[PDB]
Amino acid sequence: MYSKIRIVGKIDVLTGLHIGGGGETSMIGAIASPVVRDPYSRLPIIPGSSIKGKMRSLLAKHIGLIPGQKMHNQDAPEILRLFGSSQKGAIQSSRLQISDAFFSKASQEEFDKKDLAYTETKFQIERVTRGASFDFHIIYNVENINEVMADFENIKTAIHLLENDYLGGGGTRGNGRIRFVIDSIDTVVGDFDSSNLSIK
Amino acid sequence: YSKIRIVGKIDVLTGLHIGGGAIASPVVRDPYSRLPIIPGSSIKGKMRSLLAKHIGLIPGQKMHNQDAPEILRLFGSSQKGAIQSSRLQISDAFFSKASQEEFDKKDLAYTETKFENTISRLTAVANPRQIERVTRGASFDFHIIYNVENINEVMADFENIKTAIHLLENDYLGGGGTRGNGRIRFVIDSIDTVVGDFDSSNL
Amino acid sequence: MYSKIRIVGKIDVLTGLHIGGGGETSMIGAIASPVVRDPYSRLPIIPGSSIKGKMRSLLAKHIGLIPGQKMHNQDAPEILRLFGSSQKGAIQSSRLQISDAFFSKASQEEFDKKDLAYTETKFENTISRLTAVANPRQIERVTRGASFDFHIIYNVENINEVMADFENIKTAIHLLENDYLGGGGTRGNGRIRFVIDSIDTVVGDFDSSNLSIK
Amino acid sequence: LAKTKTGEMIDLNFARKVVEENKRVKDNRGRQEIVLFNGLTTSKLRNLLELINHVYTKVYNSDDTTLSEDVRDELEYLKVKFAYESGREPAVRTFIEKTYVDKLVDVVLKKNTKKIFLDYCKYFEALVAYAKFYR
Amino acid sequence: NFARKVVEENKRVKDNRGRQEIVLFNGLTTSKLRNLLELINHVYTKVYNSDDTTLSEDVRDELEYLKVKFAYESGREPAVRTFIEKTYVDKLVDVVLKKNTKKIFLDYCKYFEALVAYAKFYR
Amino acid sequence: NFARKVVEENKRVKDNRGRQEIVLFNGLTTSKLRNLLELINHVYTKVYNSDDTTLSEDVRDELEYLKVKFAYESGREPAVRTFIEKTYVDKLVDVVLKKNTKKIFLDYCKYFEALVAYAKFYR
RNA sequence: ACGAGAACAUGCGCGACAUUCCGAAGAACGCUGAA
Repeated sequence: MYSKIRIVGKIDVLTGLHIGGGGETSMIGAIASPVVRDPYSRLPIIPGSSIKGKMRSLLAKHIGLIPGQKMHNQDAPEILRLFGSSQKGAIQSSRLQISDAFFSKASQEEFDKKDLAYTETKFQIERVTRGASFDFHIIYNVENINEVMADFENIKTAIHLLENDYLGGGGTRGNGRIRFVIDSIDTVVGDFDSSNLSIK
Repeated sequence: YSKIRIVGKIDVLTGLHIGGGAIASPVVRDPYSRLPIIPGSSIKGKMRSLLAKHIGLIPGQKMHNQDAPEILRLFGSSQKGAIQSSRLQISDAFFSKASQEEFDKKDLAYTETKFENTISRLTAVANPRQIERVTRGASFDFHIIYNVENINEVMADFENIKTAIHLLENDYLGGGGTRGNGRIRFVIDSIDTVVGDFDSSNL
Repeated sequence: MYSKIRIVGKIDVLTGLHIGGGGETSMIGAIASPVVRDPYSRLPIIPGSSIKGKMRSLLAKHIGLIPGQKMHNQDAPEILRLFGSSQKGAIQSSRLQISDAFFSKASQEEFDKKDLAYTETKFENTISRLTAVANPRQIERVTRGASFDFHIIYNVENINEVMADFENIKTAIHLLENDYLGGGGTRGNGRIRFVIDSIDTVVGDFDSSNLSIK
Repeated sequence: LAKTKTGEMIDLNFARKVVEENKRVKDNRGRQEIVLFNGLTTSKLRNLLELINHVYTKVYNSDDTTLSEDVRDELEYLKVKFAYESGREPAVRTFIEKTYVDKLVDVVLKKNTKKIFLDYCKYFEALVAYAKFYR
Repeated sequence: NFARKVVEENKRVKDNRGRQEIVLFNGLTTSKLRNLLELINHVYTKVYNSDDTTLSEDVRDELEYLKVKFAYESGREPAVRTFIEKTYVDKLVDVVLKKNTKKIFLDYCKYFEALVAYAKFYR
Repeated sequence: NFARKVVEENKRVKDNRGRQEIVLFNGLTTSKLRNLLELINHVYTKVYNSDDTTLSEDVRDELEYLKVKFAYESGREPAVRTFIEKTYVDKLVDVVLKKNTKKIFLDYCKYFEALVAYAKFYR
C-alpha cells in the first residue's frame, strides 16, 4: 500500500530571516538585497527548495560526509532514499516532498495590527520580521513499510539541526534563526499508522 | 455505451513547472495564447503512476502496460492480443479566463522566475539557476471523459478515479515537485453524462 | 431523384491534433511522428478516412457490436446502411462520404498574424516502471487555435430512412466531440468541436432544412 | 498626476528637465563639481527615498485600491518632515520647491488611490535616479 | 546589422596575467544588462500576449519606468551607461513611444536582443 | 557535395575516451540545432506560401533575425559555433539576403537539409 | 459497316494502442553602522 503521510505545521522566525531572490519593484529601497516574495500575495515566502537543501546538507554533514565528493548523489544511502537520487543506474524517487512555506494568515493579521511591516531593513539588507510565521506542509511517500520510522527519525534529526542553525542569508551574522512547531502528522492517504510519528 | 464528463478546476497551491522546449528553464505554454498550460499527458501519467503505486506492483513492468488489471481497464493497455481501450481520456488544462482576468487586474505576470543557487559540497560555490514557474493561485479548467465500456464496472472505476485524484492532490504535477513545485488542488464542477443514458447523478 | 445533401462546416481543434503520416520537410526534425500534411500547401490536414473511421467506430460501439466480430461488415444494419458495406452478395453503398478537412484559410491568416507556426512540437517522456528513467519523446501537433474546413455528402437512397440516418449522424458527431480525433487522444490530443456552417441539399429535390446533426 | 504652474504636466521627462535645470558646473580648483538642488548630497536624497519607501511598503501591505487611513497620516507626516528638512538645509529647500512634492502628495491625498500615489512616487524615483545619473 | 557593428566597435581584447578578456567594456556583464532585459521581457510579454496593434497606456507607463531604470543603472554601473550611450537604447525607446504601435516595439525588442546576443557571441 | 565534404572533414571519433563514439563538430547534435532549424522551417513555410520570385520584406526581416539567432546559438554552445563557422551557413544567409530571390533561399534550404542529413548519416 | 459493341480497377478500412520533460540542485559565502 503506497500510503502518503502529511506533516503540516508552522515555522516561526527568531531573527531577521533573509532568503534572496532576483526581482525588482516600484519604490524599491537602496538596500543591496531584497527578500524572495510570493508574486501573488507580495508577501515574503520561504521556498521549499531552501528547506530541503538546508536539511539535506545538514544531514550530510552530521551523519558524516565522504571526502572528495563532487556530486550530491554521493551522500549516505539513507539521504538518497529520503531526498532523492539521480545517480545513473540507481535512480531513487524522493520520499520527501517539501512545499513552499507561505506567510501564515495569523501572522499576517498580527502584522496588520500595530502597523508592523512584514520586512525590515538592517544596516543594507532586507530581513523578515521576527514575529512572522510561515505554514509548512511536507509529504512523506511510504515506499518501504519498515523504513518509515527510520526515515521519520532522520527527518526529526534534520529538523532539530535546522532549529539550531540558520536558513539562508548571513546566518553566521545573525540572519536566519527559526523554530519548527508541528500541528498534526496524519496518514492522509492509505492505511499506515502515523499516530506514533513525530518529527520533533 | 455512454460518455460521462468530469469538468472542473485545478488550482496551483504552489508554483507549477512543466518543462517544454538567461536560464529561462521554460514552462509548457499553449502556442496560440502563449499562456501556461498543464498537458493532459502529464495529468494522466501522474495519475496512472500514483494509482499503480497504490495498487500492487509486479517486479518489473518494463512494458509499462502490465500493471494491475484495474489500471489497464481505466488508462488503457497495449499488450499483444489484448488491447483495452482507455476509458479515461484526460485533456490539456488551459489557463482559466477567470484567473487570467484576476492576474491582469493586478500587475502580476503569469510566470515567475525562481532562483536556486545549487551550492556544491567540496567547493561550496553556488551555481546560479533560474526556473520558470506558474504563479500561485492560477487556475486551469480541466475536462475528463470516461466511457462506460461495461455498466457494472463504472462504480469501481470511479472509485479508482477518486482515489487517483486524492493521491494527486497530495502529490505534485511535473517539475521539481520534491522541493516545492507543481502542487495542485482539484475542485469538481459537474460530473454529468453527456452522451448516453447512464445515471451519473450518484457519481 | 438522386438527392445529395451537403454538410459543410468547421472542425475546431480544442487541443493539439496529431494525425500521423509519412512526412517530409526541410531540416527533418528528430520527431519520428510528423503530422499528415497536404503536400501542395504543406499545411496539416485531417484525412477524411480518419473522420469516417472514428465516427463509424463510435457509432457502432454506441449501437452495440455483435460479440466475436471479425469484420466491419458484421456491424449493425444502420451502421452498414450509413457508412457502406462490402459483404459478399449484400453490398450496400456508403451514403456518407467524408472528404478530407483542409487547414482553414481563417486559421492560416490568424497564424500568419501573431507570427505563429501552424504546428507545434510537444515534448513528452515515459517514466519507466523499473529504472524510473525518462525517455524523451517529441510529437508534432496542430495548435489549438487551428480550424479545418470539413465537407460531407449524404446520399439519399431511401427517403423514409433519412431522418433516422441523420439521428445516427448526430449521435456520431456528438460522440466524436466528446471523444477525440485521430491521435494520442487518451492523453489529451485530438480534442475536436464541429461547427456546422450549412446543411443544404446540393443535388435533388429533397429538402434538409429541418435536418440537423448538432 | 498633477499639473505644474504655467501649464507644465508632471511626467518623468519633466523630472529629467527639472534635474537638468538644477545642475551646474561648480568648477572648483579647476575641477567641476556636479551640484544638484544647490548641492544636495546623495545621503539626504536617499533618506528622503527611504521616507517615501516607508509609505510605499505600508501601502503595499494593503490590497485595497484606495489609500489607507494610516497611509494618509504617514503622508501628512511626510509633508511635515519635508517642511522641516527644507527649513534645515537650503539644498533640501531647493529640492522641495523645485519638485513640488508637498503639492503632489496633497493631490494624491485628494485623489485617494494607490495608482496616483505610485505615479507620484515614480516621479520622485525618476528625480533621484536622474540626480544620481547626472552626478 | 547595427547591433553587430556597435558591439564590435565596443569590443576590446584586454590582456591580464596572460589571460584574455574579450569584453566590450571592463564592467559589462550579462546580469547588469539582464535586469533591464527582465523588464523588457515583462513589457514584451504584455504587448505580445495582449495582441493590440497600438501600444497600451500601461505599456507606455512601463516604458517611462524603463527610462527611469536606464537612468538608475546608469547611476550605479558606469559600464551600463557607456553601453547605453554607445547603443542609444533610450532614443529607440523614445521613437517607440512616438510611433505608439506594437510593430516598432517588436523591432526595438529584436534590436535589444540582437545587442545582447552579439555581446554573448563575442564574449 | 559540399555538405558531405564538410561533415566528413569535421567528422571525428572519441579516441581519447577509449570507447567508440562518433563526434561531429566537436559534439554537435540535432538537439543543439533544433531551434535554428525550426526557425528555418518557419521561413521556408513562409516563402513557400508566398507566390513571388523575390523574397518579401517579412522574409528579409525574418532572415536578419535568423542571423541574430545564429550568433546567439554560436554564443550559447561551442558545437553550434564550430558547425556555423565550418559550414559558413551564416555567410550563406548574408549571400541569400544579397541575392533576394526565392530560388536562392530554396537552394540555401537544400544546402542546410543536406548538412543535417549527412550529419545524421555519419553519426 | 474498325476482333467489334456495353462494361467505374470498385466495394469495407481511424497511421491507430500503451508513454509524467521527469529523477537532484539552499540565491549563495566570508562583509562592524562606523574613523
